[PDB]
Amino acid sequence: FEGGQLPLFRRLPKRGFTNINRKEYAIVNLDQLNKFEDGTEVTPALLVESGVVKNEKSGIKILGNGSLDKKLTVKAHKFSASAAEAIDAKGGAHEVI
Amino acid sequence: HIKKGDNVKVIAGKDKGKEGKVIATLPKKDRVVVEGVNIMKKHQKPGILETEAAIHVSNVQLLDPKTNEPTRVGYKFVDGKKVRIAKKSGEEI
Amino acid sequence: ENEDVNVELSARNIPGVQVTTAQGLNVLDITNADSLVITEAAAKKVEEVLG
Amino acid sequence: ASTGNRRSHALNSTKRRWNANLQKVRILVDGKPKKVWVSARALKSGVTRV
RNA sequence: GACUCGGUGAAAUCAUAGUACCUGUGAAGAUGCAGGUUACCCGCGACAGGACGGAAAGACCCCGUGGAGCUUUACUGUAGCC
RNA sequence: GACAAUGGUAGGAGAGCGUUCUAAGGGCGUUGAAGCAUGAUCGUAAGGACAUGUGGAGCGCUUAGAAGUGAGAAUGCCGGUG
RNA sequence: GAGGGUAGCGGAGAAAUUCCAAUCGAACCUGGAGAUAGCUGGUUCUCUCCGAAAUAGCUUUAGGGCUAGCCUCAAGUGAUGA
RNA sequence: GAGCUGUAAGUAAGCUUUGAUCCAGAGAUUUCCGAAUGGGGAAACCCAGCAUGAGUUAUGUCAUGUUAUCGAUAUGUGAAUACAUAGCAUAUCAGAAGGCACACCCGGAGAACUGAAACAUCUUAGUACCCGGAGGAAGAGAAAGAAAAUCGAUUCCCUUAGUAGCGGCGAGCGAAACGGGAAGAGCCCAAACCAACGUUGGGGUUGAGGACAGAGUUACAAAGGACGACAUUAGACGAAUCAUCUGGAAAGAUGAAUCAAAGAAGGUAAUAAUCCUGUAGUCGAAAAUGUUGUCUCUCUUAUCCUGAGUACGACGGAGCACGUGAAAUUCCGUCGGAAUCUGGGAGGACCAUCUCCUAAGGCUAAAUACUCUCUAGUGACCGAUAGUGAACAGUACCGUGAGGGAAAGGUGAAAAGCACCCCGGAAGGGGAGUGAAAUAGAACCUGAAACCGUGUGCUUACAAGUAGUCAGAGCCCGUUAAUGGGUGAUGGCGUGCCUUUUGUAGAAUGAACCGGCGAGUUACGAUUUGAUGCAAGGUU
Ligand SMILES: [K+]
Ligand SMILES: [K+]
Ligand SMILES: [K+]
Ligand SMILES: [K+]
Ligand SMILES: [K+]
Ligand SMILES: [Mg+2]
Ligand SMILES: [Mg+2]
Ligand SMILES: [Mg+2]
Ligand SMILES: [Mg+2]
Ligand SMILES: [Mg+2]
Ligand SMILES: [Mg+2]
Ligand SMILES: [Mg+2]
Ligand SMILES: [Mg+2]
Ligand SMILES: [Mg+2]
Ligand SMILES: [Mg+2]
Ligand SMILES: [Mg+2]
Ligand SMILES: [Mg+2]
Ligand SMILES: [Mg+2]
Ligand SMILES: [Mg+2]
Ligand SMILES: [Mg+2]
Ligand SMILES: [Mg+2]
Ligand SMILES: [Mg+2]
Ligand SMILES: [Mg+2]
Ligand SMILES: [Mg+2]
Ligand SMILES: [Mg+2]
Ligand SMILES: [Mg+2]
Ligand SMILES: [Mg+2]
Ligand SMILES: [Mg+2]
Ligand SMILES: [Mg+2]
Ligand SMILES: [Mg+2]
Ligand SMILES: [Mg+2]
Ligand SMILES: [Mg+2]
Ligand SMILES: [Mg+2]
Ligand SMILES: [Mg+2]
Ligand SMILES: [Mg+2]
Ligand SMILES: [Mg+2]
Ligand SMILES: [Mg+2]
Ligand SMILES: [Mg+2]
Ligand SMILES: [Mg+2]
Ligand SMILES: [Mg+2]
Ligand SMILES: [Mg+2]
Ligand SMILES: [Mg+2]
Ligand SMILES: [Mg+2]
Ligand SMILES: [Mg+2]
Ligand SMILES: [Mg+2]
Ligand SMILES: [Mg+2]
Ligand SMILES: [Mg+2]
Ligand SMILES: [Mg+2]
Repeated sequence: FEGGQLPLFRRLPKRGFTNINRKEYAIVNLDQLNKFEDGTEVTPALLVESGVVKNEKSGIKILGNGSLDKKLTVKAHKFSASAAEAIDAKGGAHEVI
Repeated sequence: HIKKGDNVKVIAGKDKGKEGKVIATLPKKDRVVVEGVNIMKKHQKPGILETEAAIHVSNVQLLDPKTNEPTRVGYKFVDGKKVRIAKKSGEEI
Repeated sequence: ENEDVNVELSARNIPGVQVTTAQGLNVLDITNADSLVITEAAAKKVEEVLG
Repeated sequence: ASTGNRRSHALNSTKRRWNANLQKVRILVDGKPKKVWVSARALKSGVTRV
């Protein structure tokens, strides 16, 4: 309340809408992928078990922050272009599942 | 456990160590009246009359028929009827 | 180690003595006591559970 | 009779009732004719007029 | 009635009070501050100038986006009538 | 040890006093507890002791915990008495 | 005079806002209920350090409020202050 | 298992070991009013009719039974009116009535102050109040569901989440599904079609099924028995301490012992594990209520149909978190009004496809809600202005009435409650006695302050004052022994406190005085800081 002056949240306009079908992913970066040893197959179940991912959300997306330094077979729902390129260029492989 | 006519010893009060016969009992007050114990010296308006006043029953104790020692009271069921037995010796009262 | 009824019944009337089990240990009881008398099995269980 | 609201253009509300369309009709109850109040919907959805 | 004596015996009020006047000062009208002036201690009958005396959180006046009764071609409704 | 600072309303910050209850520890008490009264006592303050008298059965201290925790004003409420 | 009747969004009124159980522009009792009160009053121990404002803007706003200004506490920066 | 005739004294008369008073179960009696019910009535009263029976020559009077209204059942009399019906009598039954803690629950009906800094939509709130109906719970409940990989009745708890959304898009209002838990349970009809007289039995109960071609009195059907066991409603047993000291009294102090499945707690002349009542433990029921078992006991082994004035629609409303909105879903009034497994409904307007389901019949325990009650217990809850309004009361008192509504606890361990003497009519005192103590003497523990008195060490009748403070002789005392205490001639300075104000000695506010009571609290969220634990993890 501003003593009768029009409040800020009445003088400003409403904006946008909420998407009812919005998808949000649990994100894993390459520096988090460093935790596993070479040759390991990474799955959402493995990620939740080892504790990297706490809540699965709409799926698991691999992102390209940090440096991987390991050779892994990463099975996830989504990969960023940089994450896929780094996984493939470190000797490993990735698959969208 | 204390009954009229019983021989008791006073174990607390001015008359501690005295012995005397139980004149009367008062179960609602948990008190007893003992001969020669707790004289009161009341002013009577028809002189000064000396009479015993009641004392709390827990201030007197039964005496053992064998060793004469003051004893607490237990119970047994001799011939069906409940009977009193001294805790000191084990003999009936 | 566990609920020992005869030990508990023997000890429960002495002033200042208190009897508990391994799982029953608590800070109030332990700190209030001046000494702990523990059986070997109870001590092993305490080590096992508190790690 | 049911109860609800009369609403104005400004949406002011006052309590009001909705009454059944009762019509006094000669009806055979228990095998003996009598004039009872029965709704028109009930009459269309065959009491039994005598 | 008041007044004196015998009997009985309230009340409103009340920050504590050993409670003067003048001219001044001051929230601009002072028992209580200044400078003077006057005044031995304690009652009783009287008078009403002051204690902005007592009494009732001013009725006047204004203010509150207070209340209530009343009016109408104020607004929105509505019993009822067509 | 030698320099500096320390008027204060609304208000911010800090440190403490005291009251009742609880826990643990350690104590006092019919050879007289609490309470009450008096005194020429002690601490920078809130406040703390001691002695005597009264009283006649409960009560301090330490640390921590918890609050119905401190009254002089509300034309406050009740009681007592002017 | 006796026995009765009319009841508060109502009665009654030879009409005065008149009467309805000692105050009627809408009786009394209980409840919603601790209505609401931007108003008045009140708000209880101590010491220590700092210490304002009575202005601007907007406000059915003008003895209210909000943001800024001015106070305080704590972290930072560091010459940017006088 | 010895006292007893309530509280409750006091005498009087009695009762009780041939078992009283008392306690528990079961019976008997149970005046009148009150729904109140034979009629009336200003409750606790008045007046009656029938039948039976005392009594009286007879009447008067008396005792028992019965007689309300609306209802059921079945016998008559029976209108206008032919028959009948309505109506009127009788006989039998006893179904309803009224009350509550009616707290919790379901339903009908339903505000306003208030918030929105005005106010009307909205909010307060489907709340208060009123009315009706019940139960130990009620309500809901066995998918025309949730959904989008599938689940599988209902309810409640956590979370989702102050999210999605609703909203003069203001103030505010505000889900659900998923997931995690408590609990867990499923069934009966209508209809197709058979056999007996449309009504009865069989048939059947669904997401495709049906027709056709061992279970139970807790729903699922309803009555008993036999016996057992357990529980409640009285009770019983139950270990162990003596001495001295101070004291009126010992449980306290000291010494030396003892018991403990008992060191809970009360009481006892001060503070007791061993004095008492008890406690740990153990035992106990003639009778009545309950719970629960085994045996018994019975019950049982797509031709057709599938809920019609329905679903649904229009209008007007309401309930859904959702204010008519793109508003699905549910309900009411008015009016219209389908289809029939090649069917019907839902998946948030609607269409199509797909997916799920199968309305218009009913029943159903448990997990949940509450406390006037009862039993057993608990408290960093009160301790007589507190705690219930009420420790001795819905009383006294106030009001026509609805209704409002207090004040008031404490002798002592034991009444030992003051024999007797003296003044006094008494009241009240002084002695003497009781008592540890009477300034513990009932108006009784302690006994503060205001306030009222008596005595007097210093001082005061020439003095102008917020009463003190600083200086200071004189006089009187002598301490928590301190460069002391009381008083005070005289001199200097000096207009109370609070509140509210630019500014108050203010002639602005408030307080007669004293005492008690009397105001930032708690819950759930947010944020920030300090502390602590762990750390790419932390935490339920
Ligand atoms: K500000
Ligand atoms: K209801
Ligand atoms: K307002
Ligand atoms: K049939
Ligand atoms: K509609
Ligand atoms: Mg004259
Ligand atoms: Mg006179
Ligand atoms: Mg001045
Ligand atoms: Mg002037
Ligand atoms: Mg003057
Ligand atoms: Mg002067
Ligand atoms: Mg005079
Ligand atoms: Mg005046
Ligand atoms: Mg005024
Ligand atoms: Mg200075
Ligand atoms: Mg200062
Ligand atoms: Mg502060
Ligand atoms: Mg502090
Ligand atoms: Mg303190
Ligand atoms: Mg307080
Ligand atoms: Mg006052
Ligand atoms: Mg008038
Ligand atoms: Mg006029
Ligand atoms: Mg008139
Ligand atoms: Mg009048
Ligand atoms: Mg309200
Ligand atoms: Mg109020
Ligand atoms: Mg300063
Ligand atoms: Mg009658
Ligand atoms: Mg009647
Ligand atoms: Mg009831
Ligand atoms: Mg408003
Ligand atoms: Mg014993
Ligand atoms: Mg539909
Ligand atoms: Mg169907
Ligand atoms: Mg008292
Ligand atoms: Mg009281
Ligand atoms: Mg005394
Ligand atoms: Mg006294
Ligand atoms: Mg002189
Ligand atoms: Mg002179
Ligand atoms: Mg002066
Ligand atoms: Mg002014
Ligand atoms: Mg004055
Ligand atoms: Mg004023
Ligand atoms: Mg005044
Ligand atoms: Mg006062
Ligand atoms: Mg606050």
